[PDB]
Amino acid sequence: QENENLSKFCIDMTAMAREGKIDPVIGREEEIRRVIRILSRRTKNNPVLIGEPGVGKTTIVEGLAQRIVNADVPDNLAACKLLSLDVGALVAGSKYRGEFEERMKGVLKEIQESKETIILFVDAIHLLMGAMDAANLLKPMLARGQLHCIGATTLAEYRKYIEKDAAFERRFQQVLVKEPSISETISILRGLKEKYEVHHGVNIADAAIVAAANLAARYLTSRRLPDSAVDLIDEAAAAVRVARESQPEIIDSLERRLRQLKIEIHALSREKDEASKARLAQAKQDAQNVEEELRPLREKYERERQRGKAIQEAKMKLEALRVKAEDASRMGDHSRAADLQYYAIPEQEAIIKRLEAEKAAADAALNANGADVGGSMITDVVGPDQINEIVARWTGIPVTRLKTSEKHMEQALSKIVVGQKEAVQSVSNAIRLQRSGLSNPNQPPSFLFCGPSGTGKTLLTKALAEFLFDDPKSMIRFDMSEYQERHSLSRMIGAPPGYVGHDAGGQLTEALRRRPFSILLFDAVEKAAKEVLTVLLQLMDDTDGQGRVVDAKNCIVVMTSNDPTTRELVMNTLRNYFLPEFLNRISSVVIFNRLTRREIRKIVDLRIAEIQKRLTDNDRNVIIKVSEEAKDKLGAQGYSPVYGARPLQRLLEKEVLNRLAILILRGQIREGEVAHVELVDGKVQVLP
Amino acid sequence: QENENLSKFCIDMTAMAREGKIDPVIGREEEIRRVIRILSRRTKNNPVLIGEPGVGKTTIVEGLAQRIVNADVPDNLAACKLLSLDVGALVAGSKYRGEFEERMKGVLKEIQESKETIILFVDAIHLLMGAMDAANLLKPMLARGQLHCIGATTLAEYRKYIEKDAAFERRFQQVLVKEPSISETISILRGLKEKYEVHHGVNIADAAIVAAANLAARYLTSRRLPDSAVDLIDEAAAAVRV
Amino acid sequence: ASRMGDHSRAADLQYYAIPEQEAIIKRLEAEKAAADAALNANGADVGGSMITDVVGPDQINEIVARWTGIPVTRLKTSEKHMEQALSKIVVGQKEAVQSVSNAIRLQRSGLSNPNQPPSFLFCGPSGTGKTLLTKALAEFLFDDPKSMIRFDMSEYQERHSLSRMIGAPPGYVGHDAGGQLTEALRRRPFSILLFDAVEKAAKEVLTVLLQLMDDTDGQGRVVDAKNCIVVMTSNDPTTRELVMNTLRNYFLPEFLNRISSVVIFNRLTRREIRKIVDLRIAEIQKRLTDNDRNVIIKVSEEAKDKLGAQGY
Ligand SMILES: Nc1ncnc2c1ncn2[C@@H]1O[C@H](COP(=O)(O)OP(=O)(O)O)[C@@H](O)[C@H]1O
Ligand SMILES: Nc1ncnc2c1ncn2[C@@H]1O[C@H](COP(=O)(O)OP(=O)(O)O)[C@@H](O)[C@H]1O
Ligand SMILES: Nc1ncnc2c1ncn2[C@@H]1O[C@H](COP(=O)(O)OP(=O)(O)O)[C@@H](O)[C@H]1O
Ligand SMILES: Nc1ncnc2c1ncn2[C@@H]1O[C@H](COP(=O)(O)OP(=O)(O)O)[C@@H](O)[C@H]1O
Repeated sequence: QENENLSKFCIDMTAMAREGKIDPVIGREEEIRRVIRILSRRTKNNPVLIGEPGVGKTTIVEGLAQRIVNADVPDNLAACKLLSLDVGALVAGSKYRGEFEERMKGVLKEIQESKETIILFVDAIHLLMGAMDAANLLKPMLARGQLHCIGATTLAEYRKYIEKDAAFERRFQQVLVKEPSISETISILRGLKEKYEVHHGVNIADAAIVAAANLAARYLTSRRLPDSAVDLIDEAAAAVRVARESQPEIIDSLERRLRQLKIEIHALSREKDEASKARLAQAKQDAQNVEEELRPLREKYERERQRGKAIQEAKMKLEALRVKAEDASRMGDHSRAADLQYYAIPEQEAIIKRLEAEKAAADAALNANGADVGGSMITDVVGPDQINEIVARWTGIPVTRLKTSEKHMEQALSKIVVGQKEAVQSVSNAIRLQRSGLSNPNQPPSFLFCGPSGTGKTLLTKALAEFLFDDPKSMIRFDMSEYQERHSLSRMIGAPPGYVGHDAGGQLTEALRRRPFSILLFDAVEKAAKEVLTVLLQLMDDTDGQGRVVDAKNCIVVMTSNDPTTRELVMNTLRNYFLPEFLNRISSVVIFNRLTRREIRKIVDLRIAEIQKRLTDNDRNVIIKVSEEAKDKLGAQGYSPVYGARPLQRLLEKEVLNRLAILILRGQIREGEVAHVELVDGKVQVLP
Repeated sequence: QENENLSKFCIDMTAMAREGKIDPVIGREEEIRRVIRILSRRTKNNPVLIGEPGVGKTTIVEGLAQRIVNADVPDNLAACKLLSLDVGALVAGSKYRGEFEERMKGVLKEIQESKETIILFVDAIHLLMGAMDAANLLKPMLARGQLHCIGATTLAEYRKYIEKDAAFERRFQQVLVKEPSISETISILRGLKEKYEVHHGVNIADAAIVAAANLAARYLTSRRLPDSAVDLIDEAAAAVRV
Repeated sequence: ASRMGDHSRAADLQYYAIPEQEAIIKRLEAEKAAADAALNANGADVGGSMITDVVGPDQINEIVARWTGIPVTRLKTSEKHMEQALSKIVVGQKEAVQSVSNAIRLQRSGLSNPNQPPSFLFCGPSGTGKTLLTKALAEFLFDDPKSMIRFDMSEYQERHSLSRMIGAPPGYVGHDAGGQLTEALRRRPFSILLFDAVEKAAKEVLTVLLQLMDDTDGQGRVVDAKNCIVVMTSNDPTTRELVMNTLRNYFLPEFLNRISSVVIFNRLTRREIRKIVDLRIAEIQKRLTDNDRNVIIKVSEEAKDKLGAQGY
């Protein structure tokens, strides 16, 4: 009937469903079959697909309505119309008081009168009320009008605006969908590689995608897997188009000098002082040979390029095949079903002919490609490597860990963190239990990092954060004495049993998920009212079928506390603090070392080799030299058990550095002059 | 074909590109090359250039087609037409209910029917949905009409109106282009010193620009560095003429 | 000629074409001798110049000098040290100015440039100079005095009103709620930052201060940044230790070390107060000498001794 407020403000997700524009969502059979039976309840009969942006909670309804027009839907409301009310178009609606609800009330009778057997997907459903956007119109219409709809927005906004009254939850039961794994994406990414390779015109052999979605495993969870794998893979298909088709520069820059000198012979045939004749012969015959050489490739390669446009069309040809039979039987009108399909699908097989030649043609221009220094013609063959650069270019340092594990941690952790001989070892020895798969228990890799009040407890947390996962933003650093006792300790909210992040603010509750592959740390052992201390226990070592609740977390955890003798002292002074059960249920409790000479001396090398980086990374190049005589003033002042080793940096500035750049601005040490610093009384410089 | 709804409301950038009126964009090879590959995606295939006012994010669309009309572009949609849709040009003459969308409705089929391989960089693209300027016509168009466009508005206008729903992000991924520094300006003012010495009739030895772009370093970073510096330098080359 | 593929006029036009370039050097030989020799002829008596086509480091300087600020003072400084100005303008805080001077030269010089900006815990008596040192240096570490956004932390005392001030959330920058910080991170690039009441921190802004001072989109679809110099304020090392431990009742011990040097302000004495008495009459002569009339002002110590003690 009328489709106006439908059509101009919402799009039918059954249009591309009967048609086939929308990419065929393959798996997800868990949520698809359910929402059918949810939308068929008496109570809680409007499913809400709450989840992250990319999990497929629009793809869910995209594959939901797909198989509704084709085959599978109960003859109770089968092969009907589902329209996606995209409210982003009503967000920016006309101007005055309301002027959105009056346009909304138009959608209402449209759906109430024009064939009531109609479903509605709605994107970012919370905004219709919570926002100015008011959706007060549900109360009779969800009862009297009996509309059928599916929401799609993160439950974080379900916890905000979808629980206002009884009509809110009693009419919408929430359908949880959170994240597919590296093996769940690849499985669902197997079926949608069909649609995403053709819009680009590329053929990947196998290993770009496994390199892709498993690189999308740990890094671009910032924009997590199911829409970052397809974002990433679009670029890997989009990488080669500008590569194979751009007629490689090895050819294109070669011909600009040729036409420079060759076409010059044309007009140079006019009578001038005949110092021109020599340039004719020199530009005729030196440019005549090079003519013969570029003539084969720029055609026979562009003949391979000719097959490329021919095959992309040769494939997009087959697109019309599947859309025909689906509608041939959709209405049950086989008057055109059989007669149209018989002719030839082997347009598929009428095209290998182009492939037989081109296959020998991709690498034979490479076969011909070698005469001098080594240029590379990238053709359509994007591979395990071809994806690695996109990670390398966009996300982080170039391919170092990508190609390391594809085709041991101790030496790296210790050439960066010099102390704690067995501690790094014990951490490494306990970390290989979890990430390898040897034994996977309920608890994450828990550590009670206890040591002297400073010099390395959180420091070992940084060195492994780069190597148990990658990012340094995956550490939320805190001190337990920021929220000393019960009240301010109850302010920090990590994971309440029923609600996660409802009302009160914590850097933990949803920040559990803000850093998935991450470390966690809190530094003040003595600040615990022994209830947060225990809800820690039931979250480390210890969900909705229809219970209507959610909670989870998994990462690595290292608890911090500001020759086993003093251990038992701590163990029993931690008996004066903790429960005996607690001290065994985390892990082998691990201990940090004190400050000595040999460890302090190499960190002096680590702060002058660092001060050389911030010297070498800028413009000027000034060479730095320091002997033991100046070193022994700060070396003893450096290891400071009463405060820590952070005073190394403070008095490095207050003693070392401020007497350094002064001589650059005074004129004693220039950029080519060497700076020596000796200590007799006040550690002054010299240049002997 | 017909150029009315195009020409009287928008300017085809790629005109001067063939000619050389548009000043040659020098560096920025990072942002120029990508939007090609962005506009070639399946998902997030319409670049939105969020950045600061003057640093050079229309040169980017100017140097894109430049090295496209001269030499370099894959044979997939090469040396085609990009037009600068100035929505300020749709403001005049539109008074009644709409009177803008009907002038939009003219731009739509003009680009969908007359040689579909056509891109449009659009200035302050946020205004077409954010502003009574409405670009609600996307929903069939970015899907059925499959247009090729590049937005330009400071991320303040992306954070306002370019995040309404998924079609905003799933079709527009934002291309950050922020600011070429004093040695990047000298680098970007290196390549654009050719064009700016003749319109004024001046010969600078070296030290006007390094003193200027490094004096606009700290003071006229107010409005921005490379376009208060290339403004400033137009004052210093225009200084001598009088 | 090659833009389509028809080279019917490509070469024929270019062959005899290019020599115009070399036709303009003949003219140049003369004109070069003509630009500054007309300058050579200009001198017989006093008072006059020739300005020719030669726009230069100076020729731009006036545009800076005329347009942007006071005339050419800092432009020609480096062309052919901070204490005397800072101290002849801000008379107290002997080592504080120095310690500020000693810690500021780490960043803007390039000797060592860490993730954190030149952070300062500007702490001193609750008044008489806390924000005062901030103005004199802002004019010399960068240029504008509008590059100072002043606020008070007890204007937004505790958590809720503290959550109103939005400085830099992890994903969105300045999206919905109003704060004088989020995009004001970018409003003042060459700038100072300061807030005076540390104790109004619920220890979440304090650490997102820390995690933003001490620490963006490849494909993550997110943005955040800020960088300037920062000076943090709090309303014979004895009482220092008191602070360092009374700051334990407030801050985290880690926090008190991640700011490079904690720096201290001095009290009010006679010699520091008496030169500021001279600095308010040397200004009152400026606002006397800057207008039309000329009235000379003289006051003895006896009148000064009423307000001198009432002054500090
Ligand atoms: N069953 C499925 N089969 C194939 N692809 C799927 C499936 N479910 C989800 N997807 C993927 O989800 C992506 C789109 O995510 P989207 O629908 O925007 O998520 P959401 O609706 O949660 O924001 C597509 O790139 C598609 O590859
Ligand atoms: N193993 C180590 N190697 C080098 N430097 C260290 C080491 N442990 C601590 N530091 C120094 O300690 C400072 C930070 O103190 P930290 O050890 O992080 O205290 P906490 O771990 O209690 O937060 C850093 O500046 C760093 O130079
Ligand atoms: N890659 C580049 N090539 C040439 N000029 C540039 C480049 N980047 C910045 N510029 C400078 O920025 C100036 C104007 O920037 P424009 O491109 O008009 O920016 P916006 O629209 O952000 O205001 C140009 O005149 C040029 O002087
Ligand atoms: N070293 C100084 N030199 C000059 N004036 C000073 C100095 N210290 C304090 N003052 C005086 O302090 C007043 C400003 O107080 P201020 O210290 O800025 O308060 P707050 O730091 O709480 O903002 C000015 O009127 C000025 O006369």
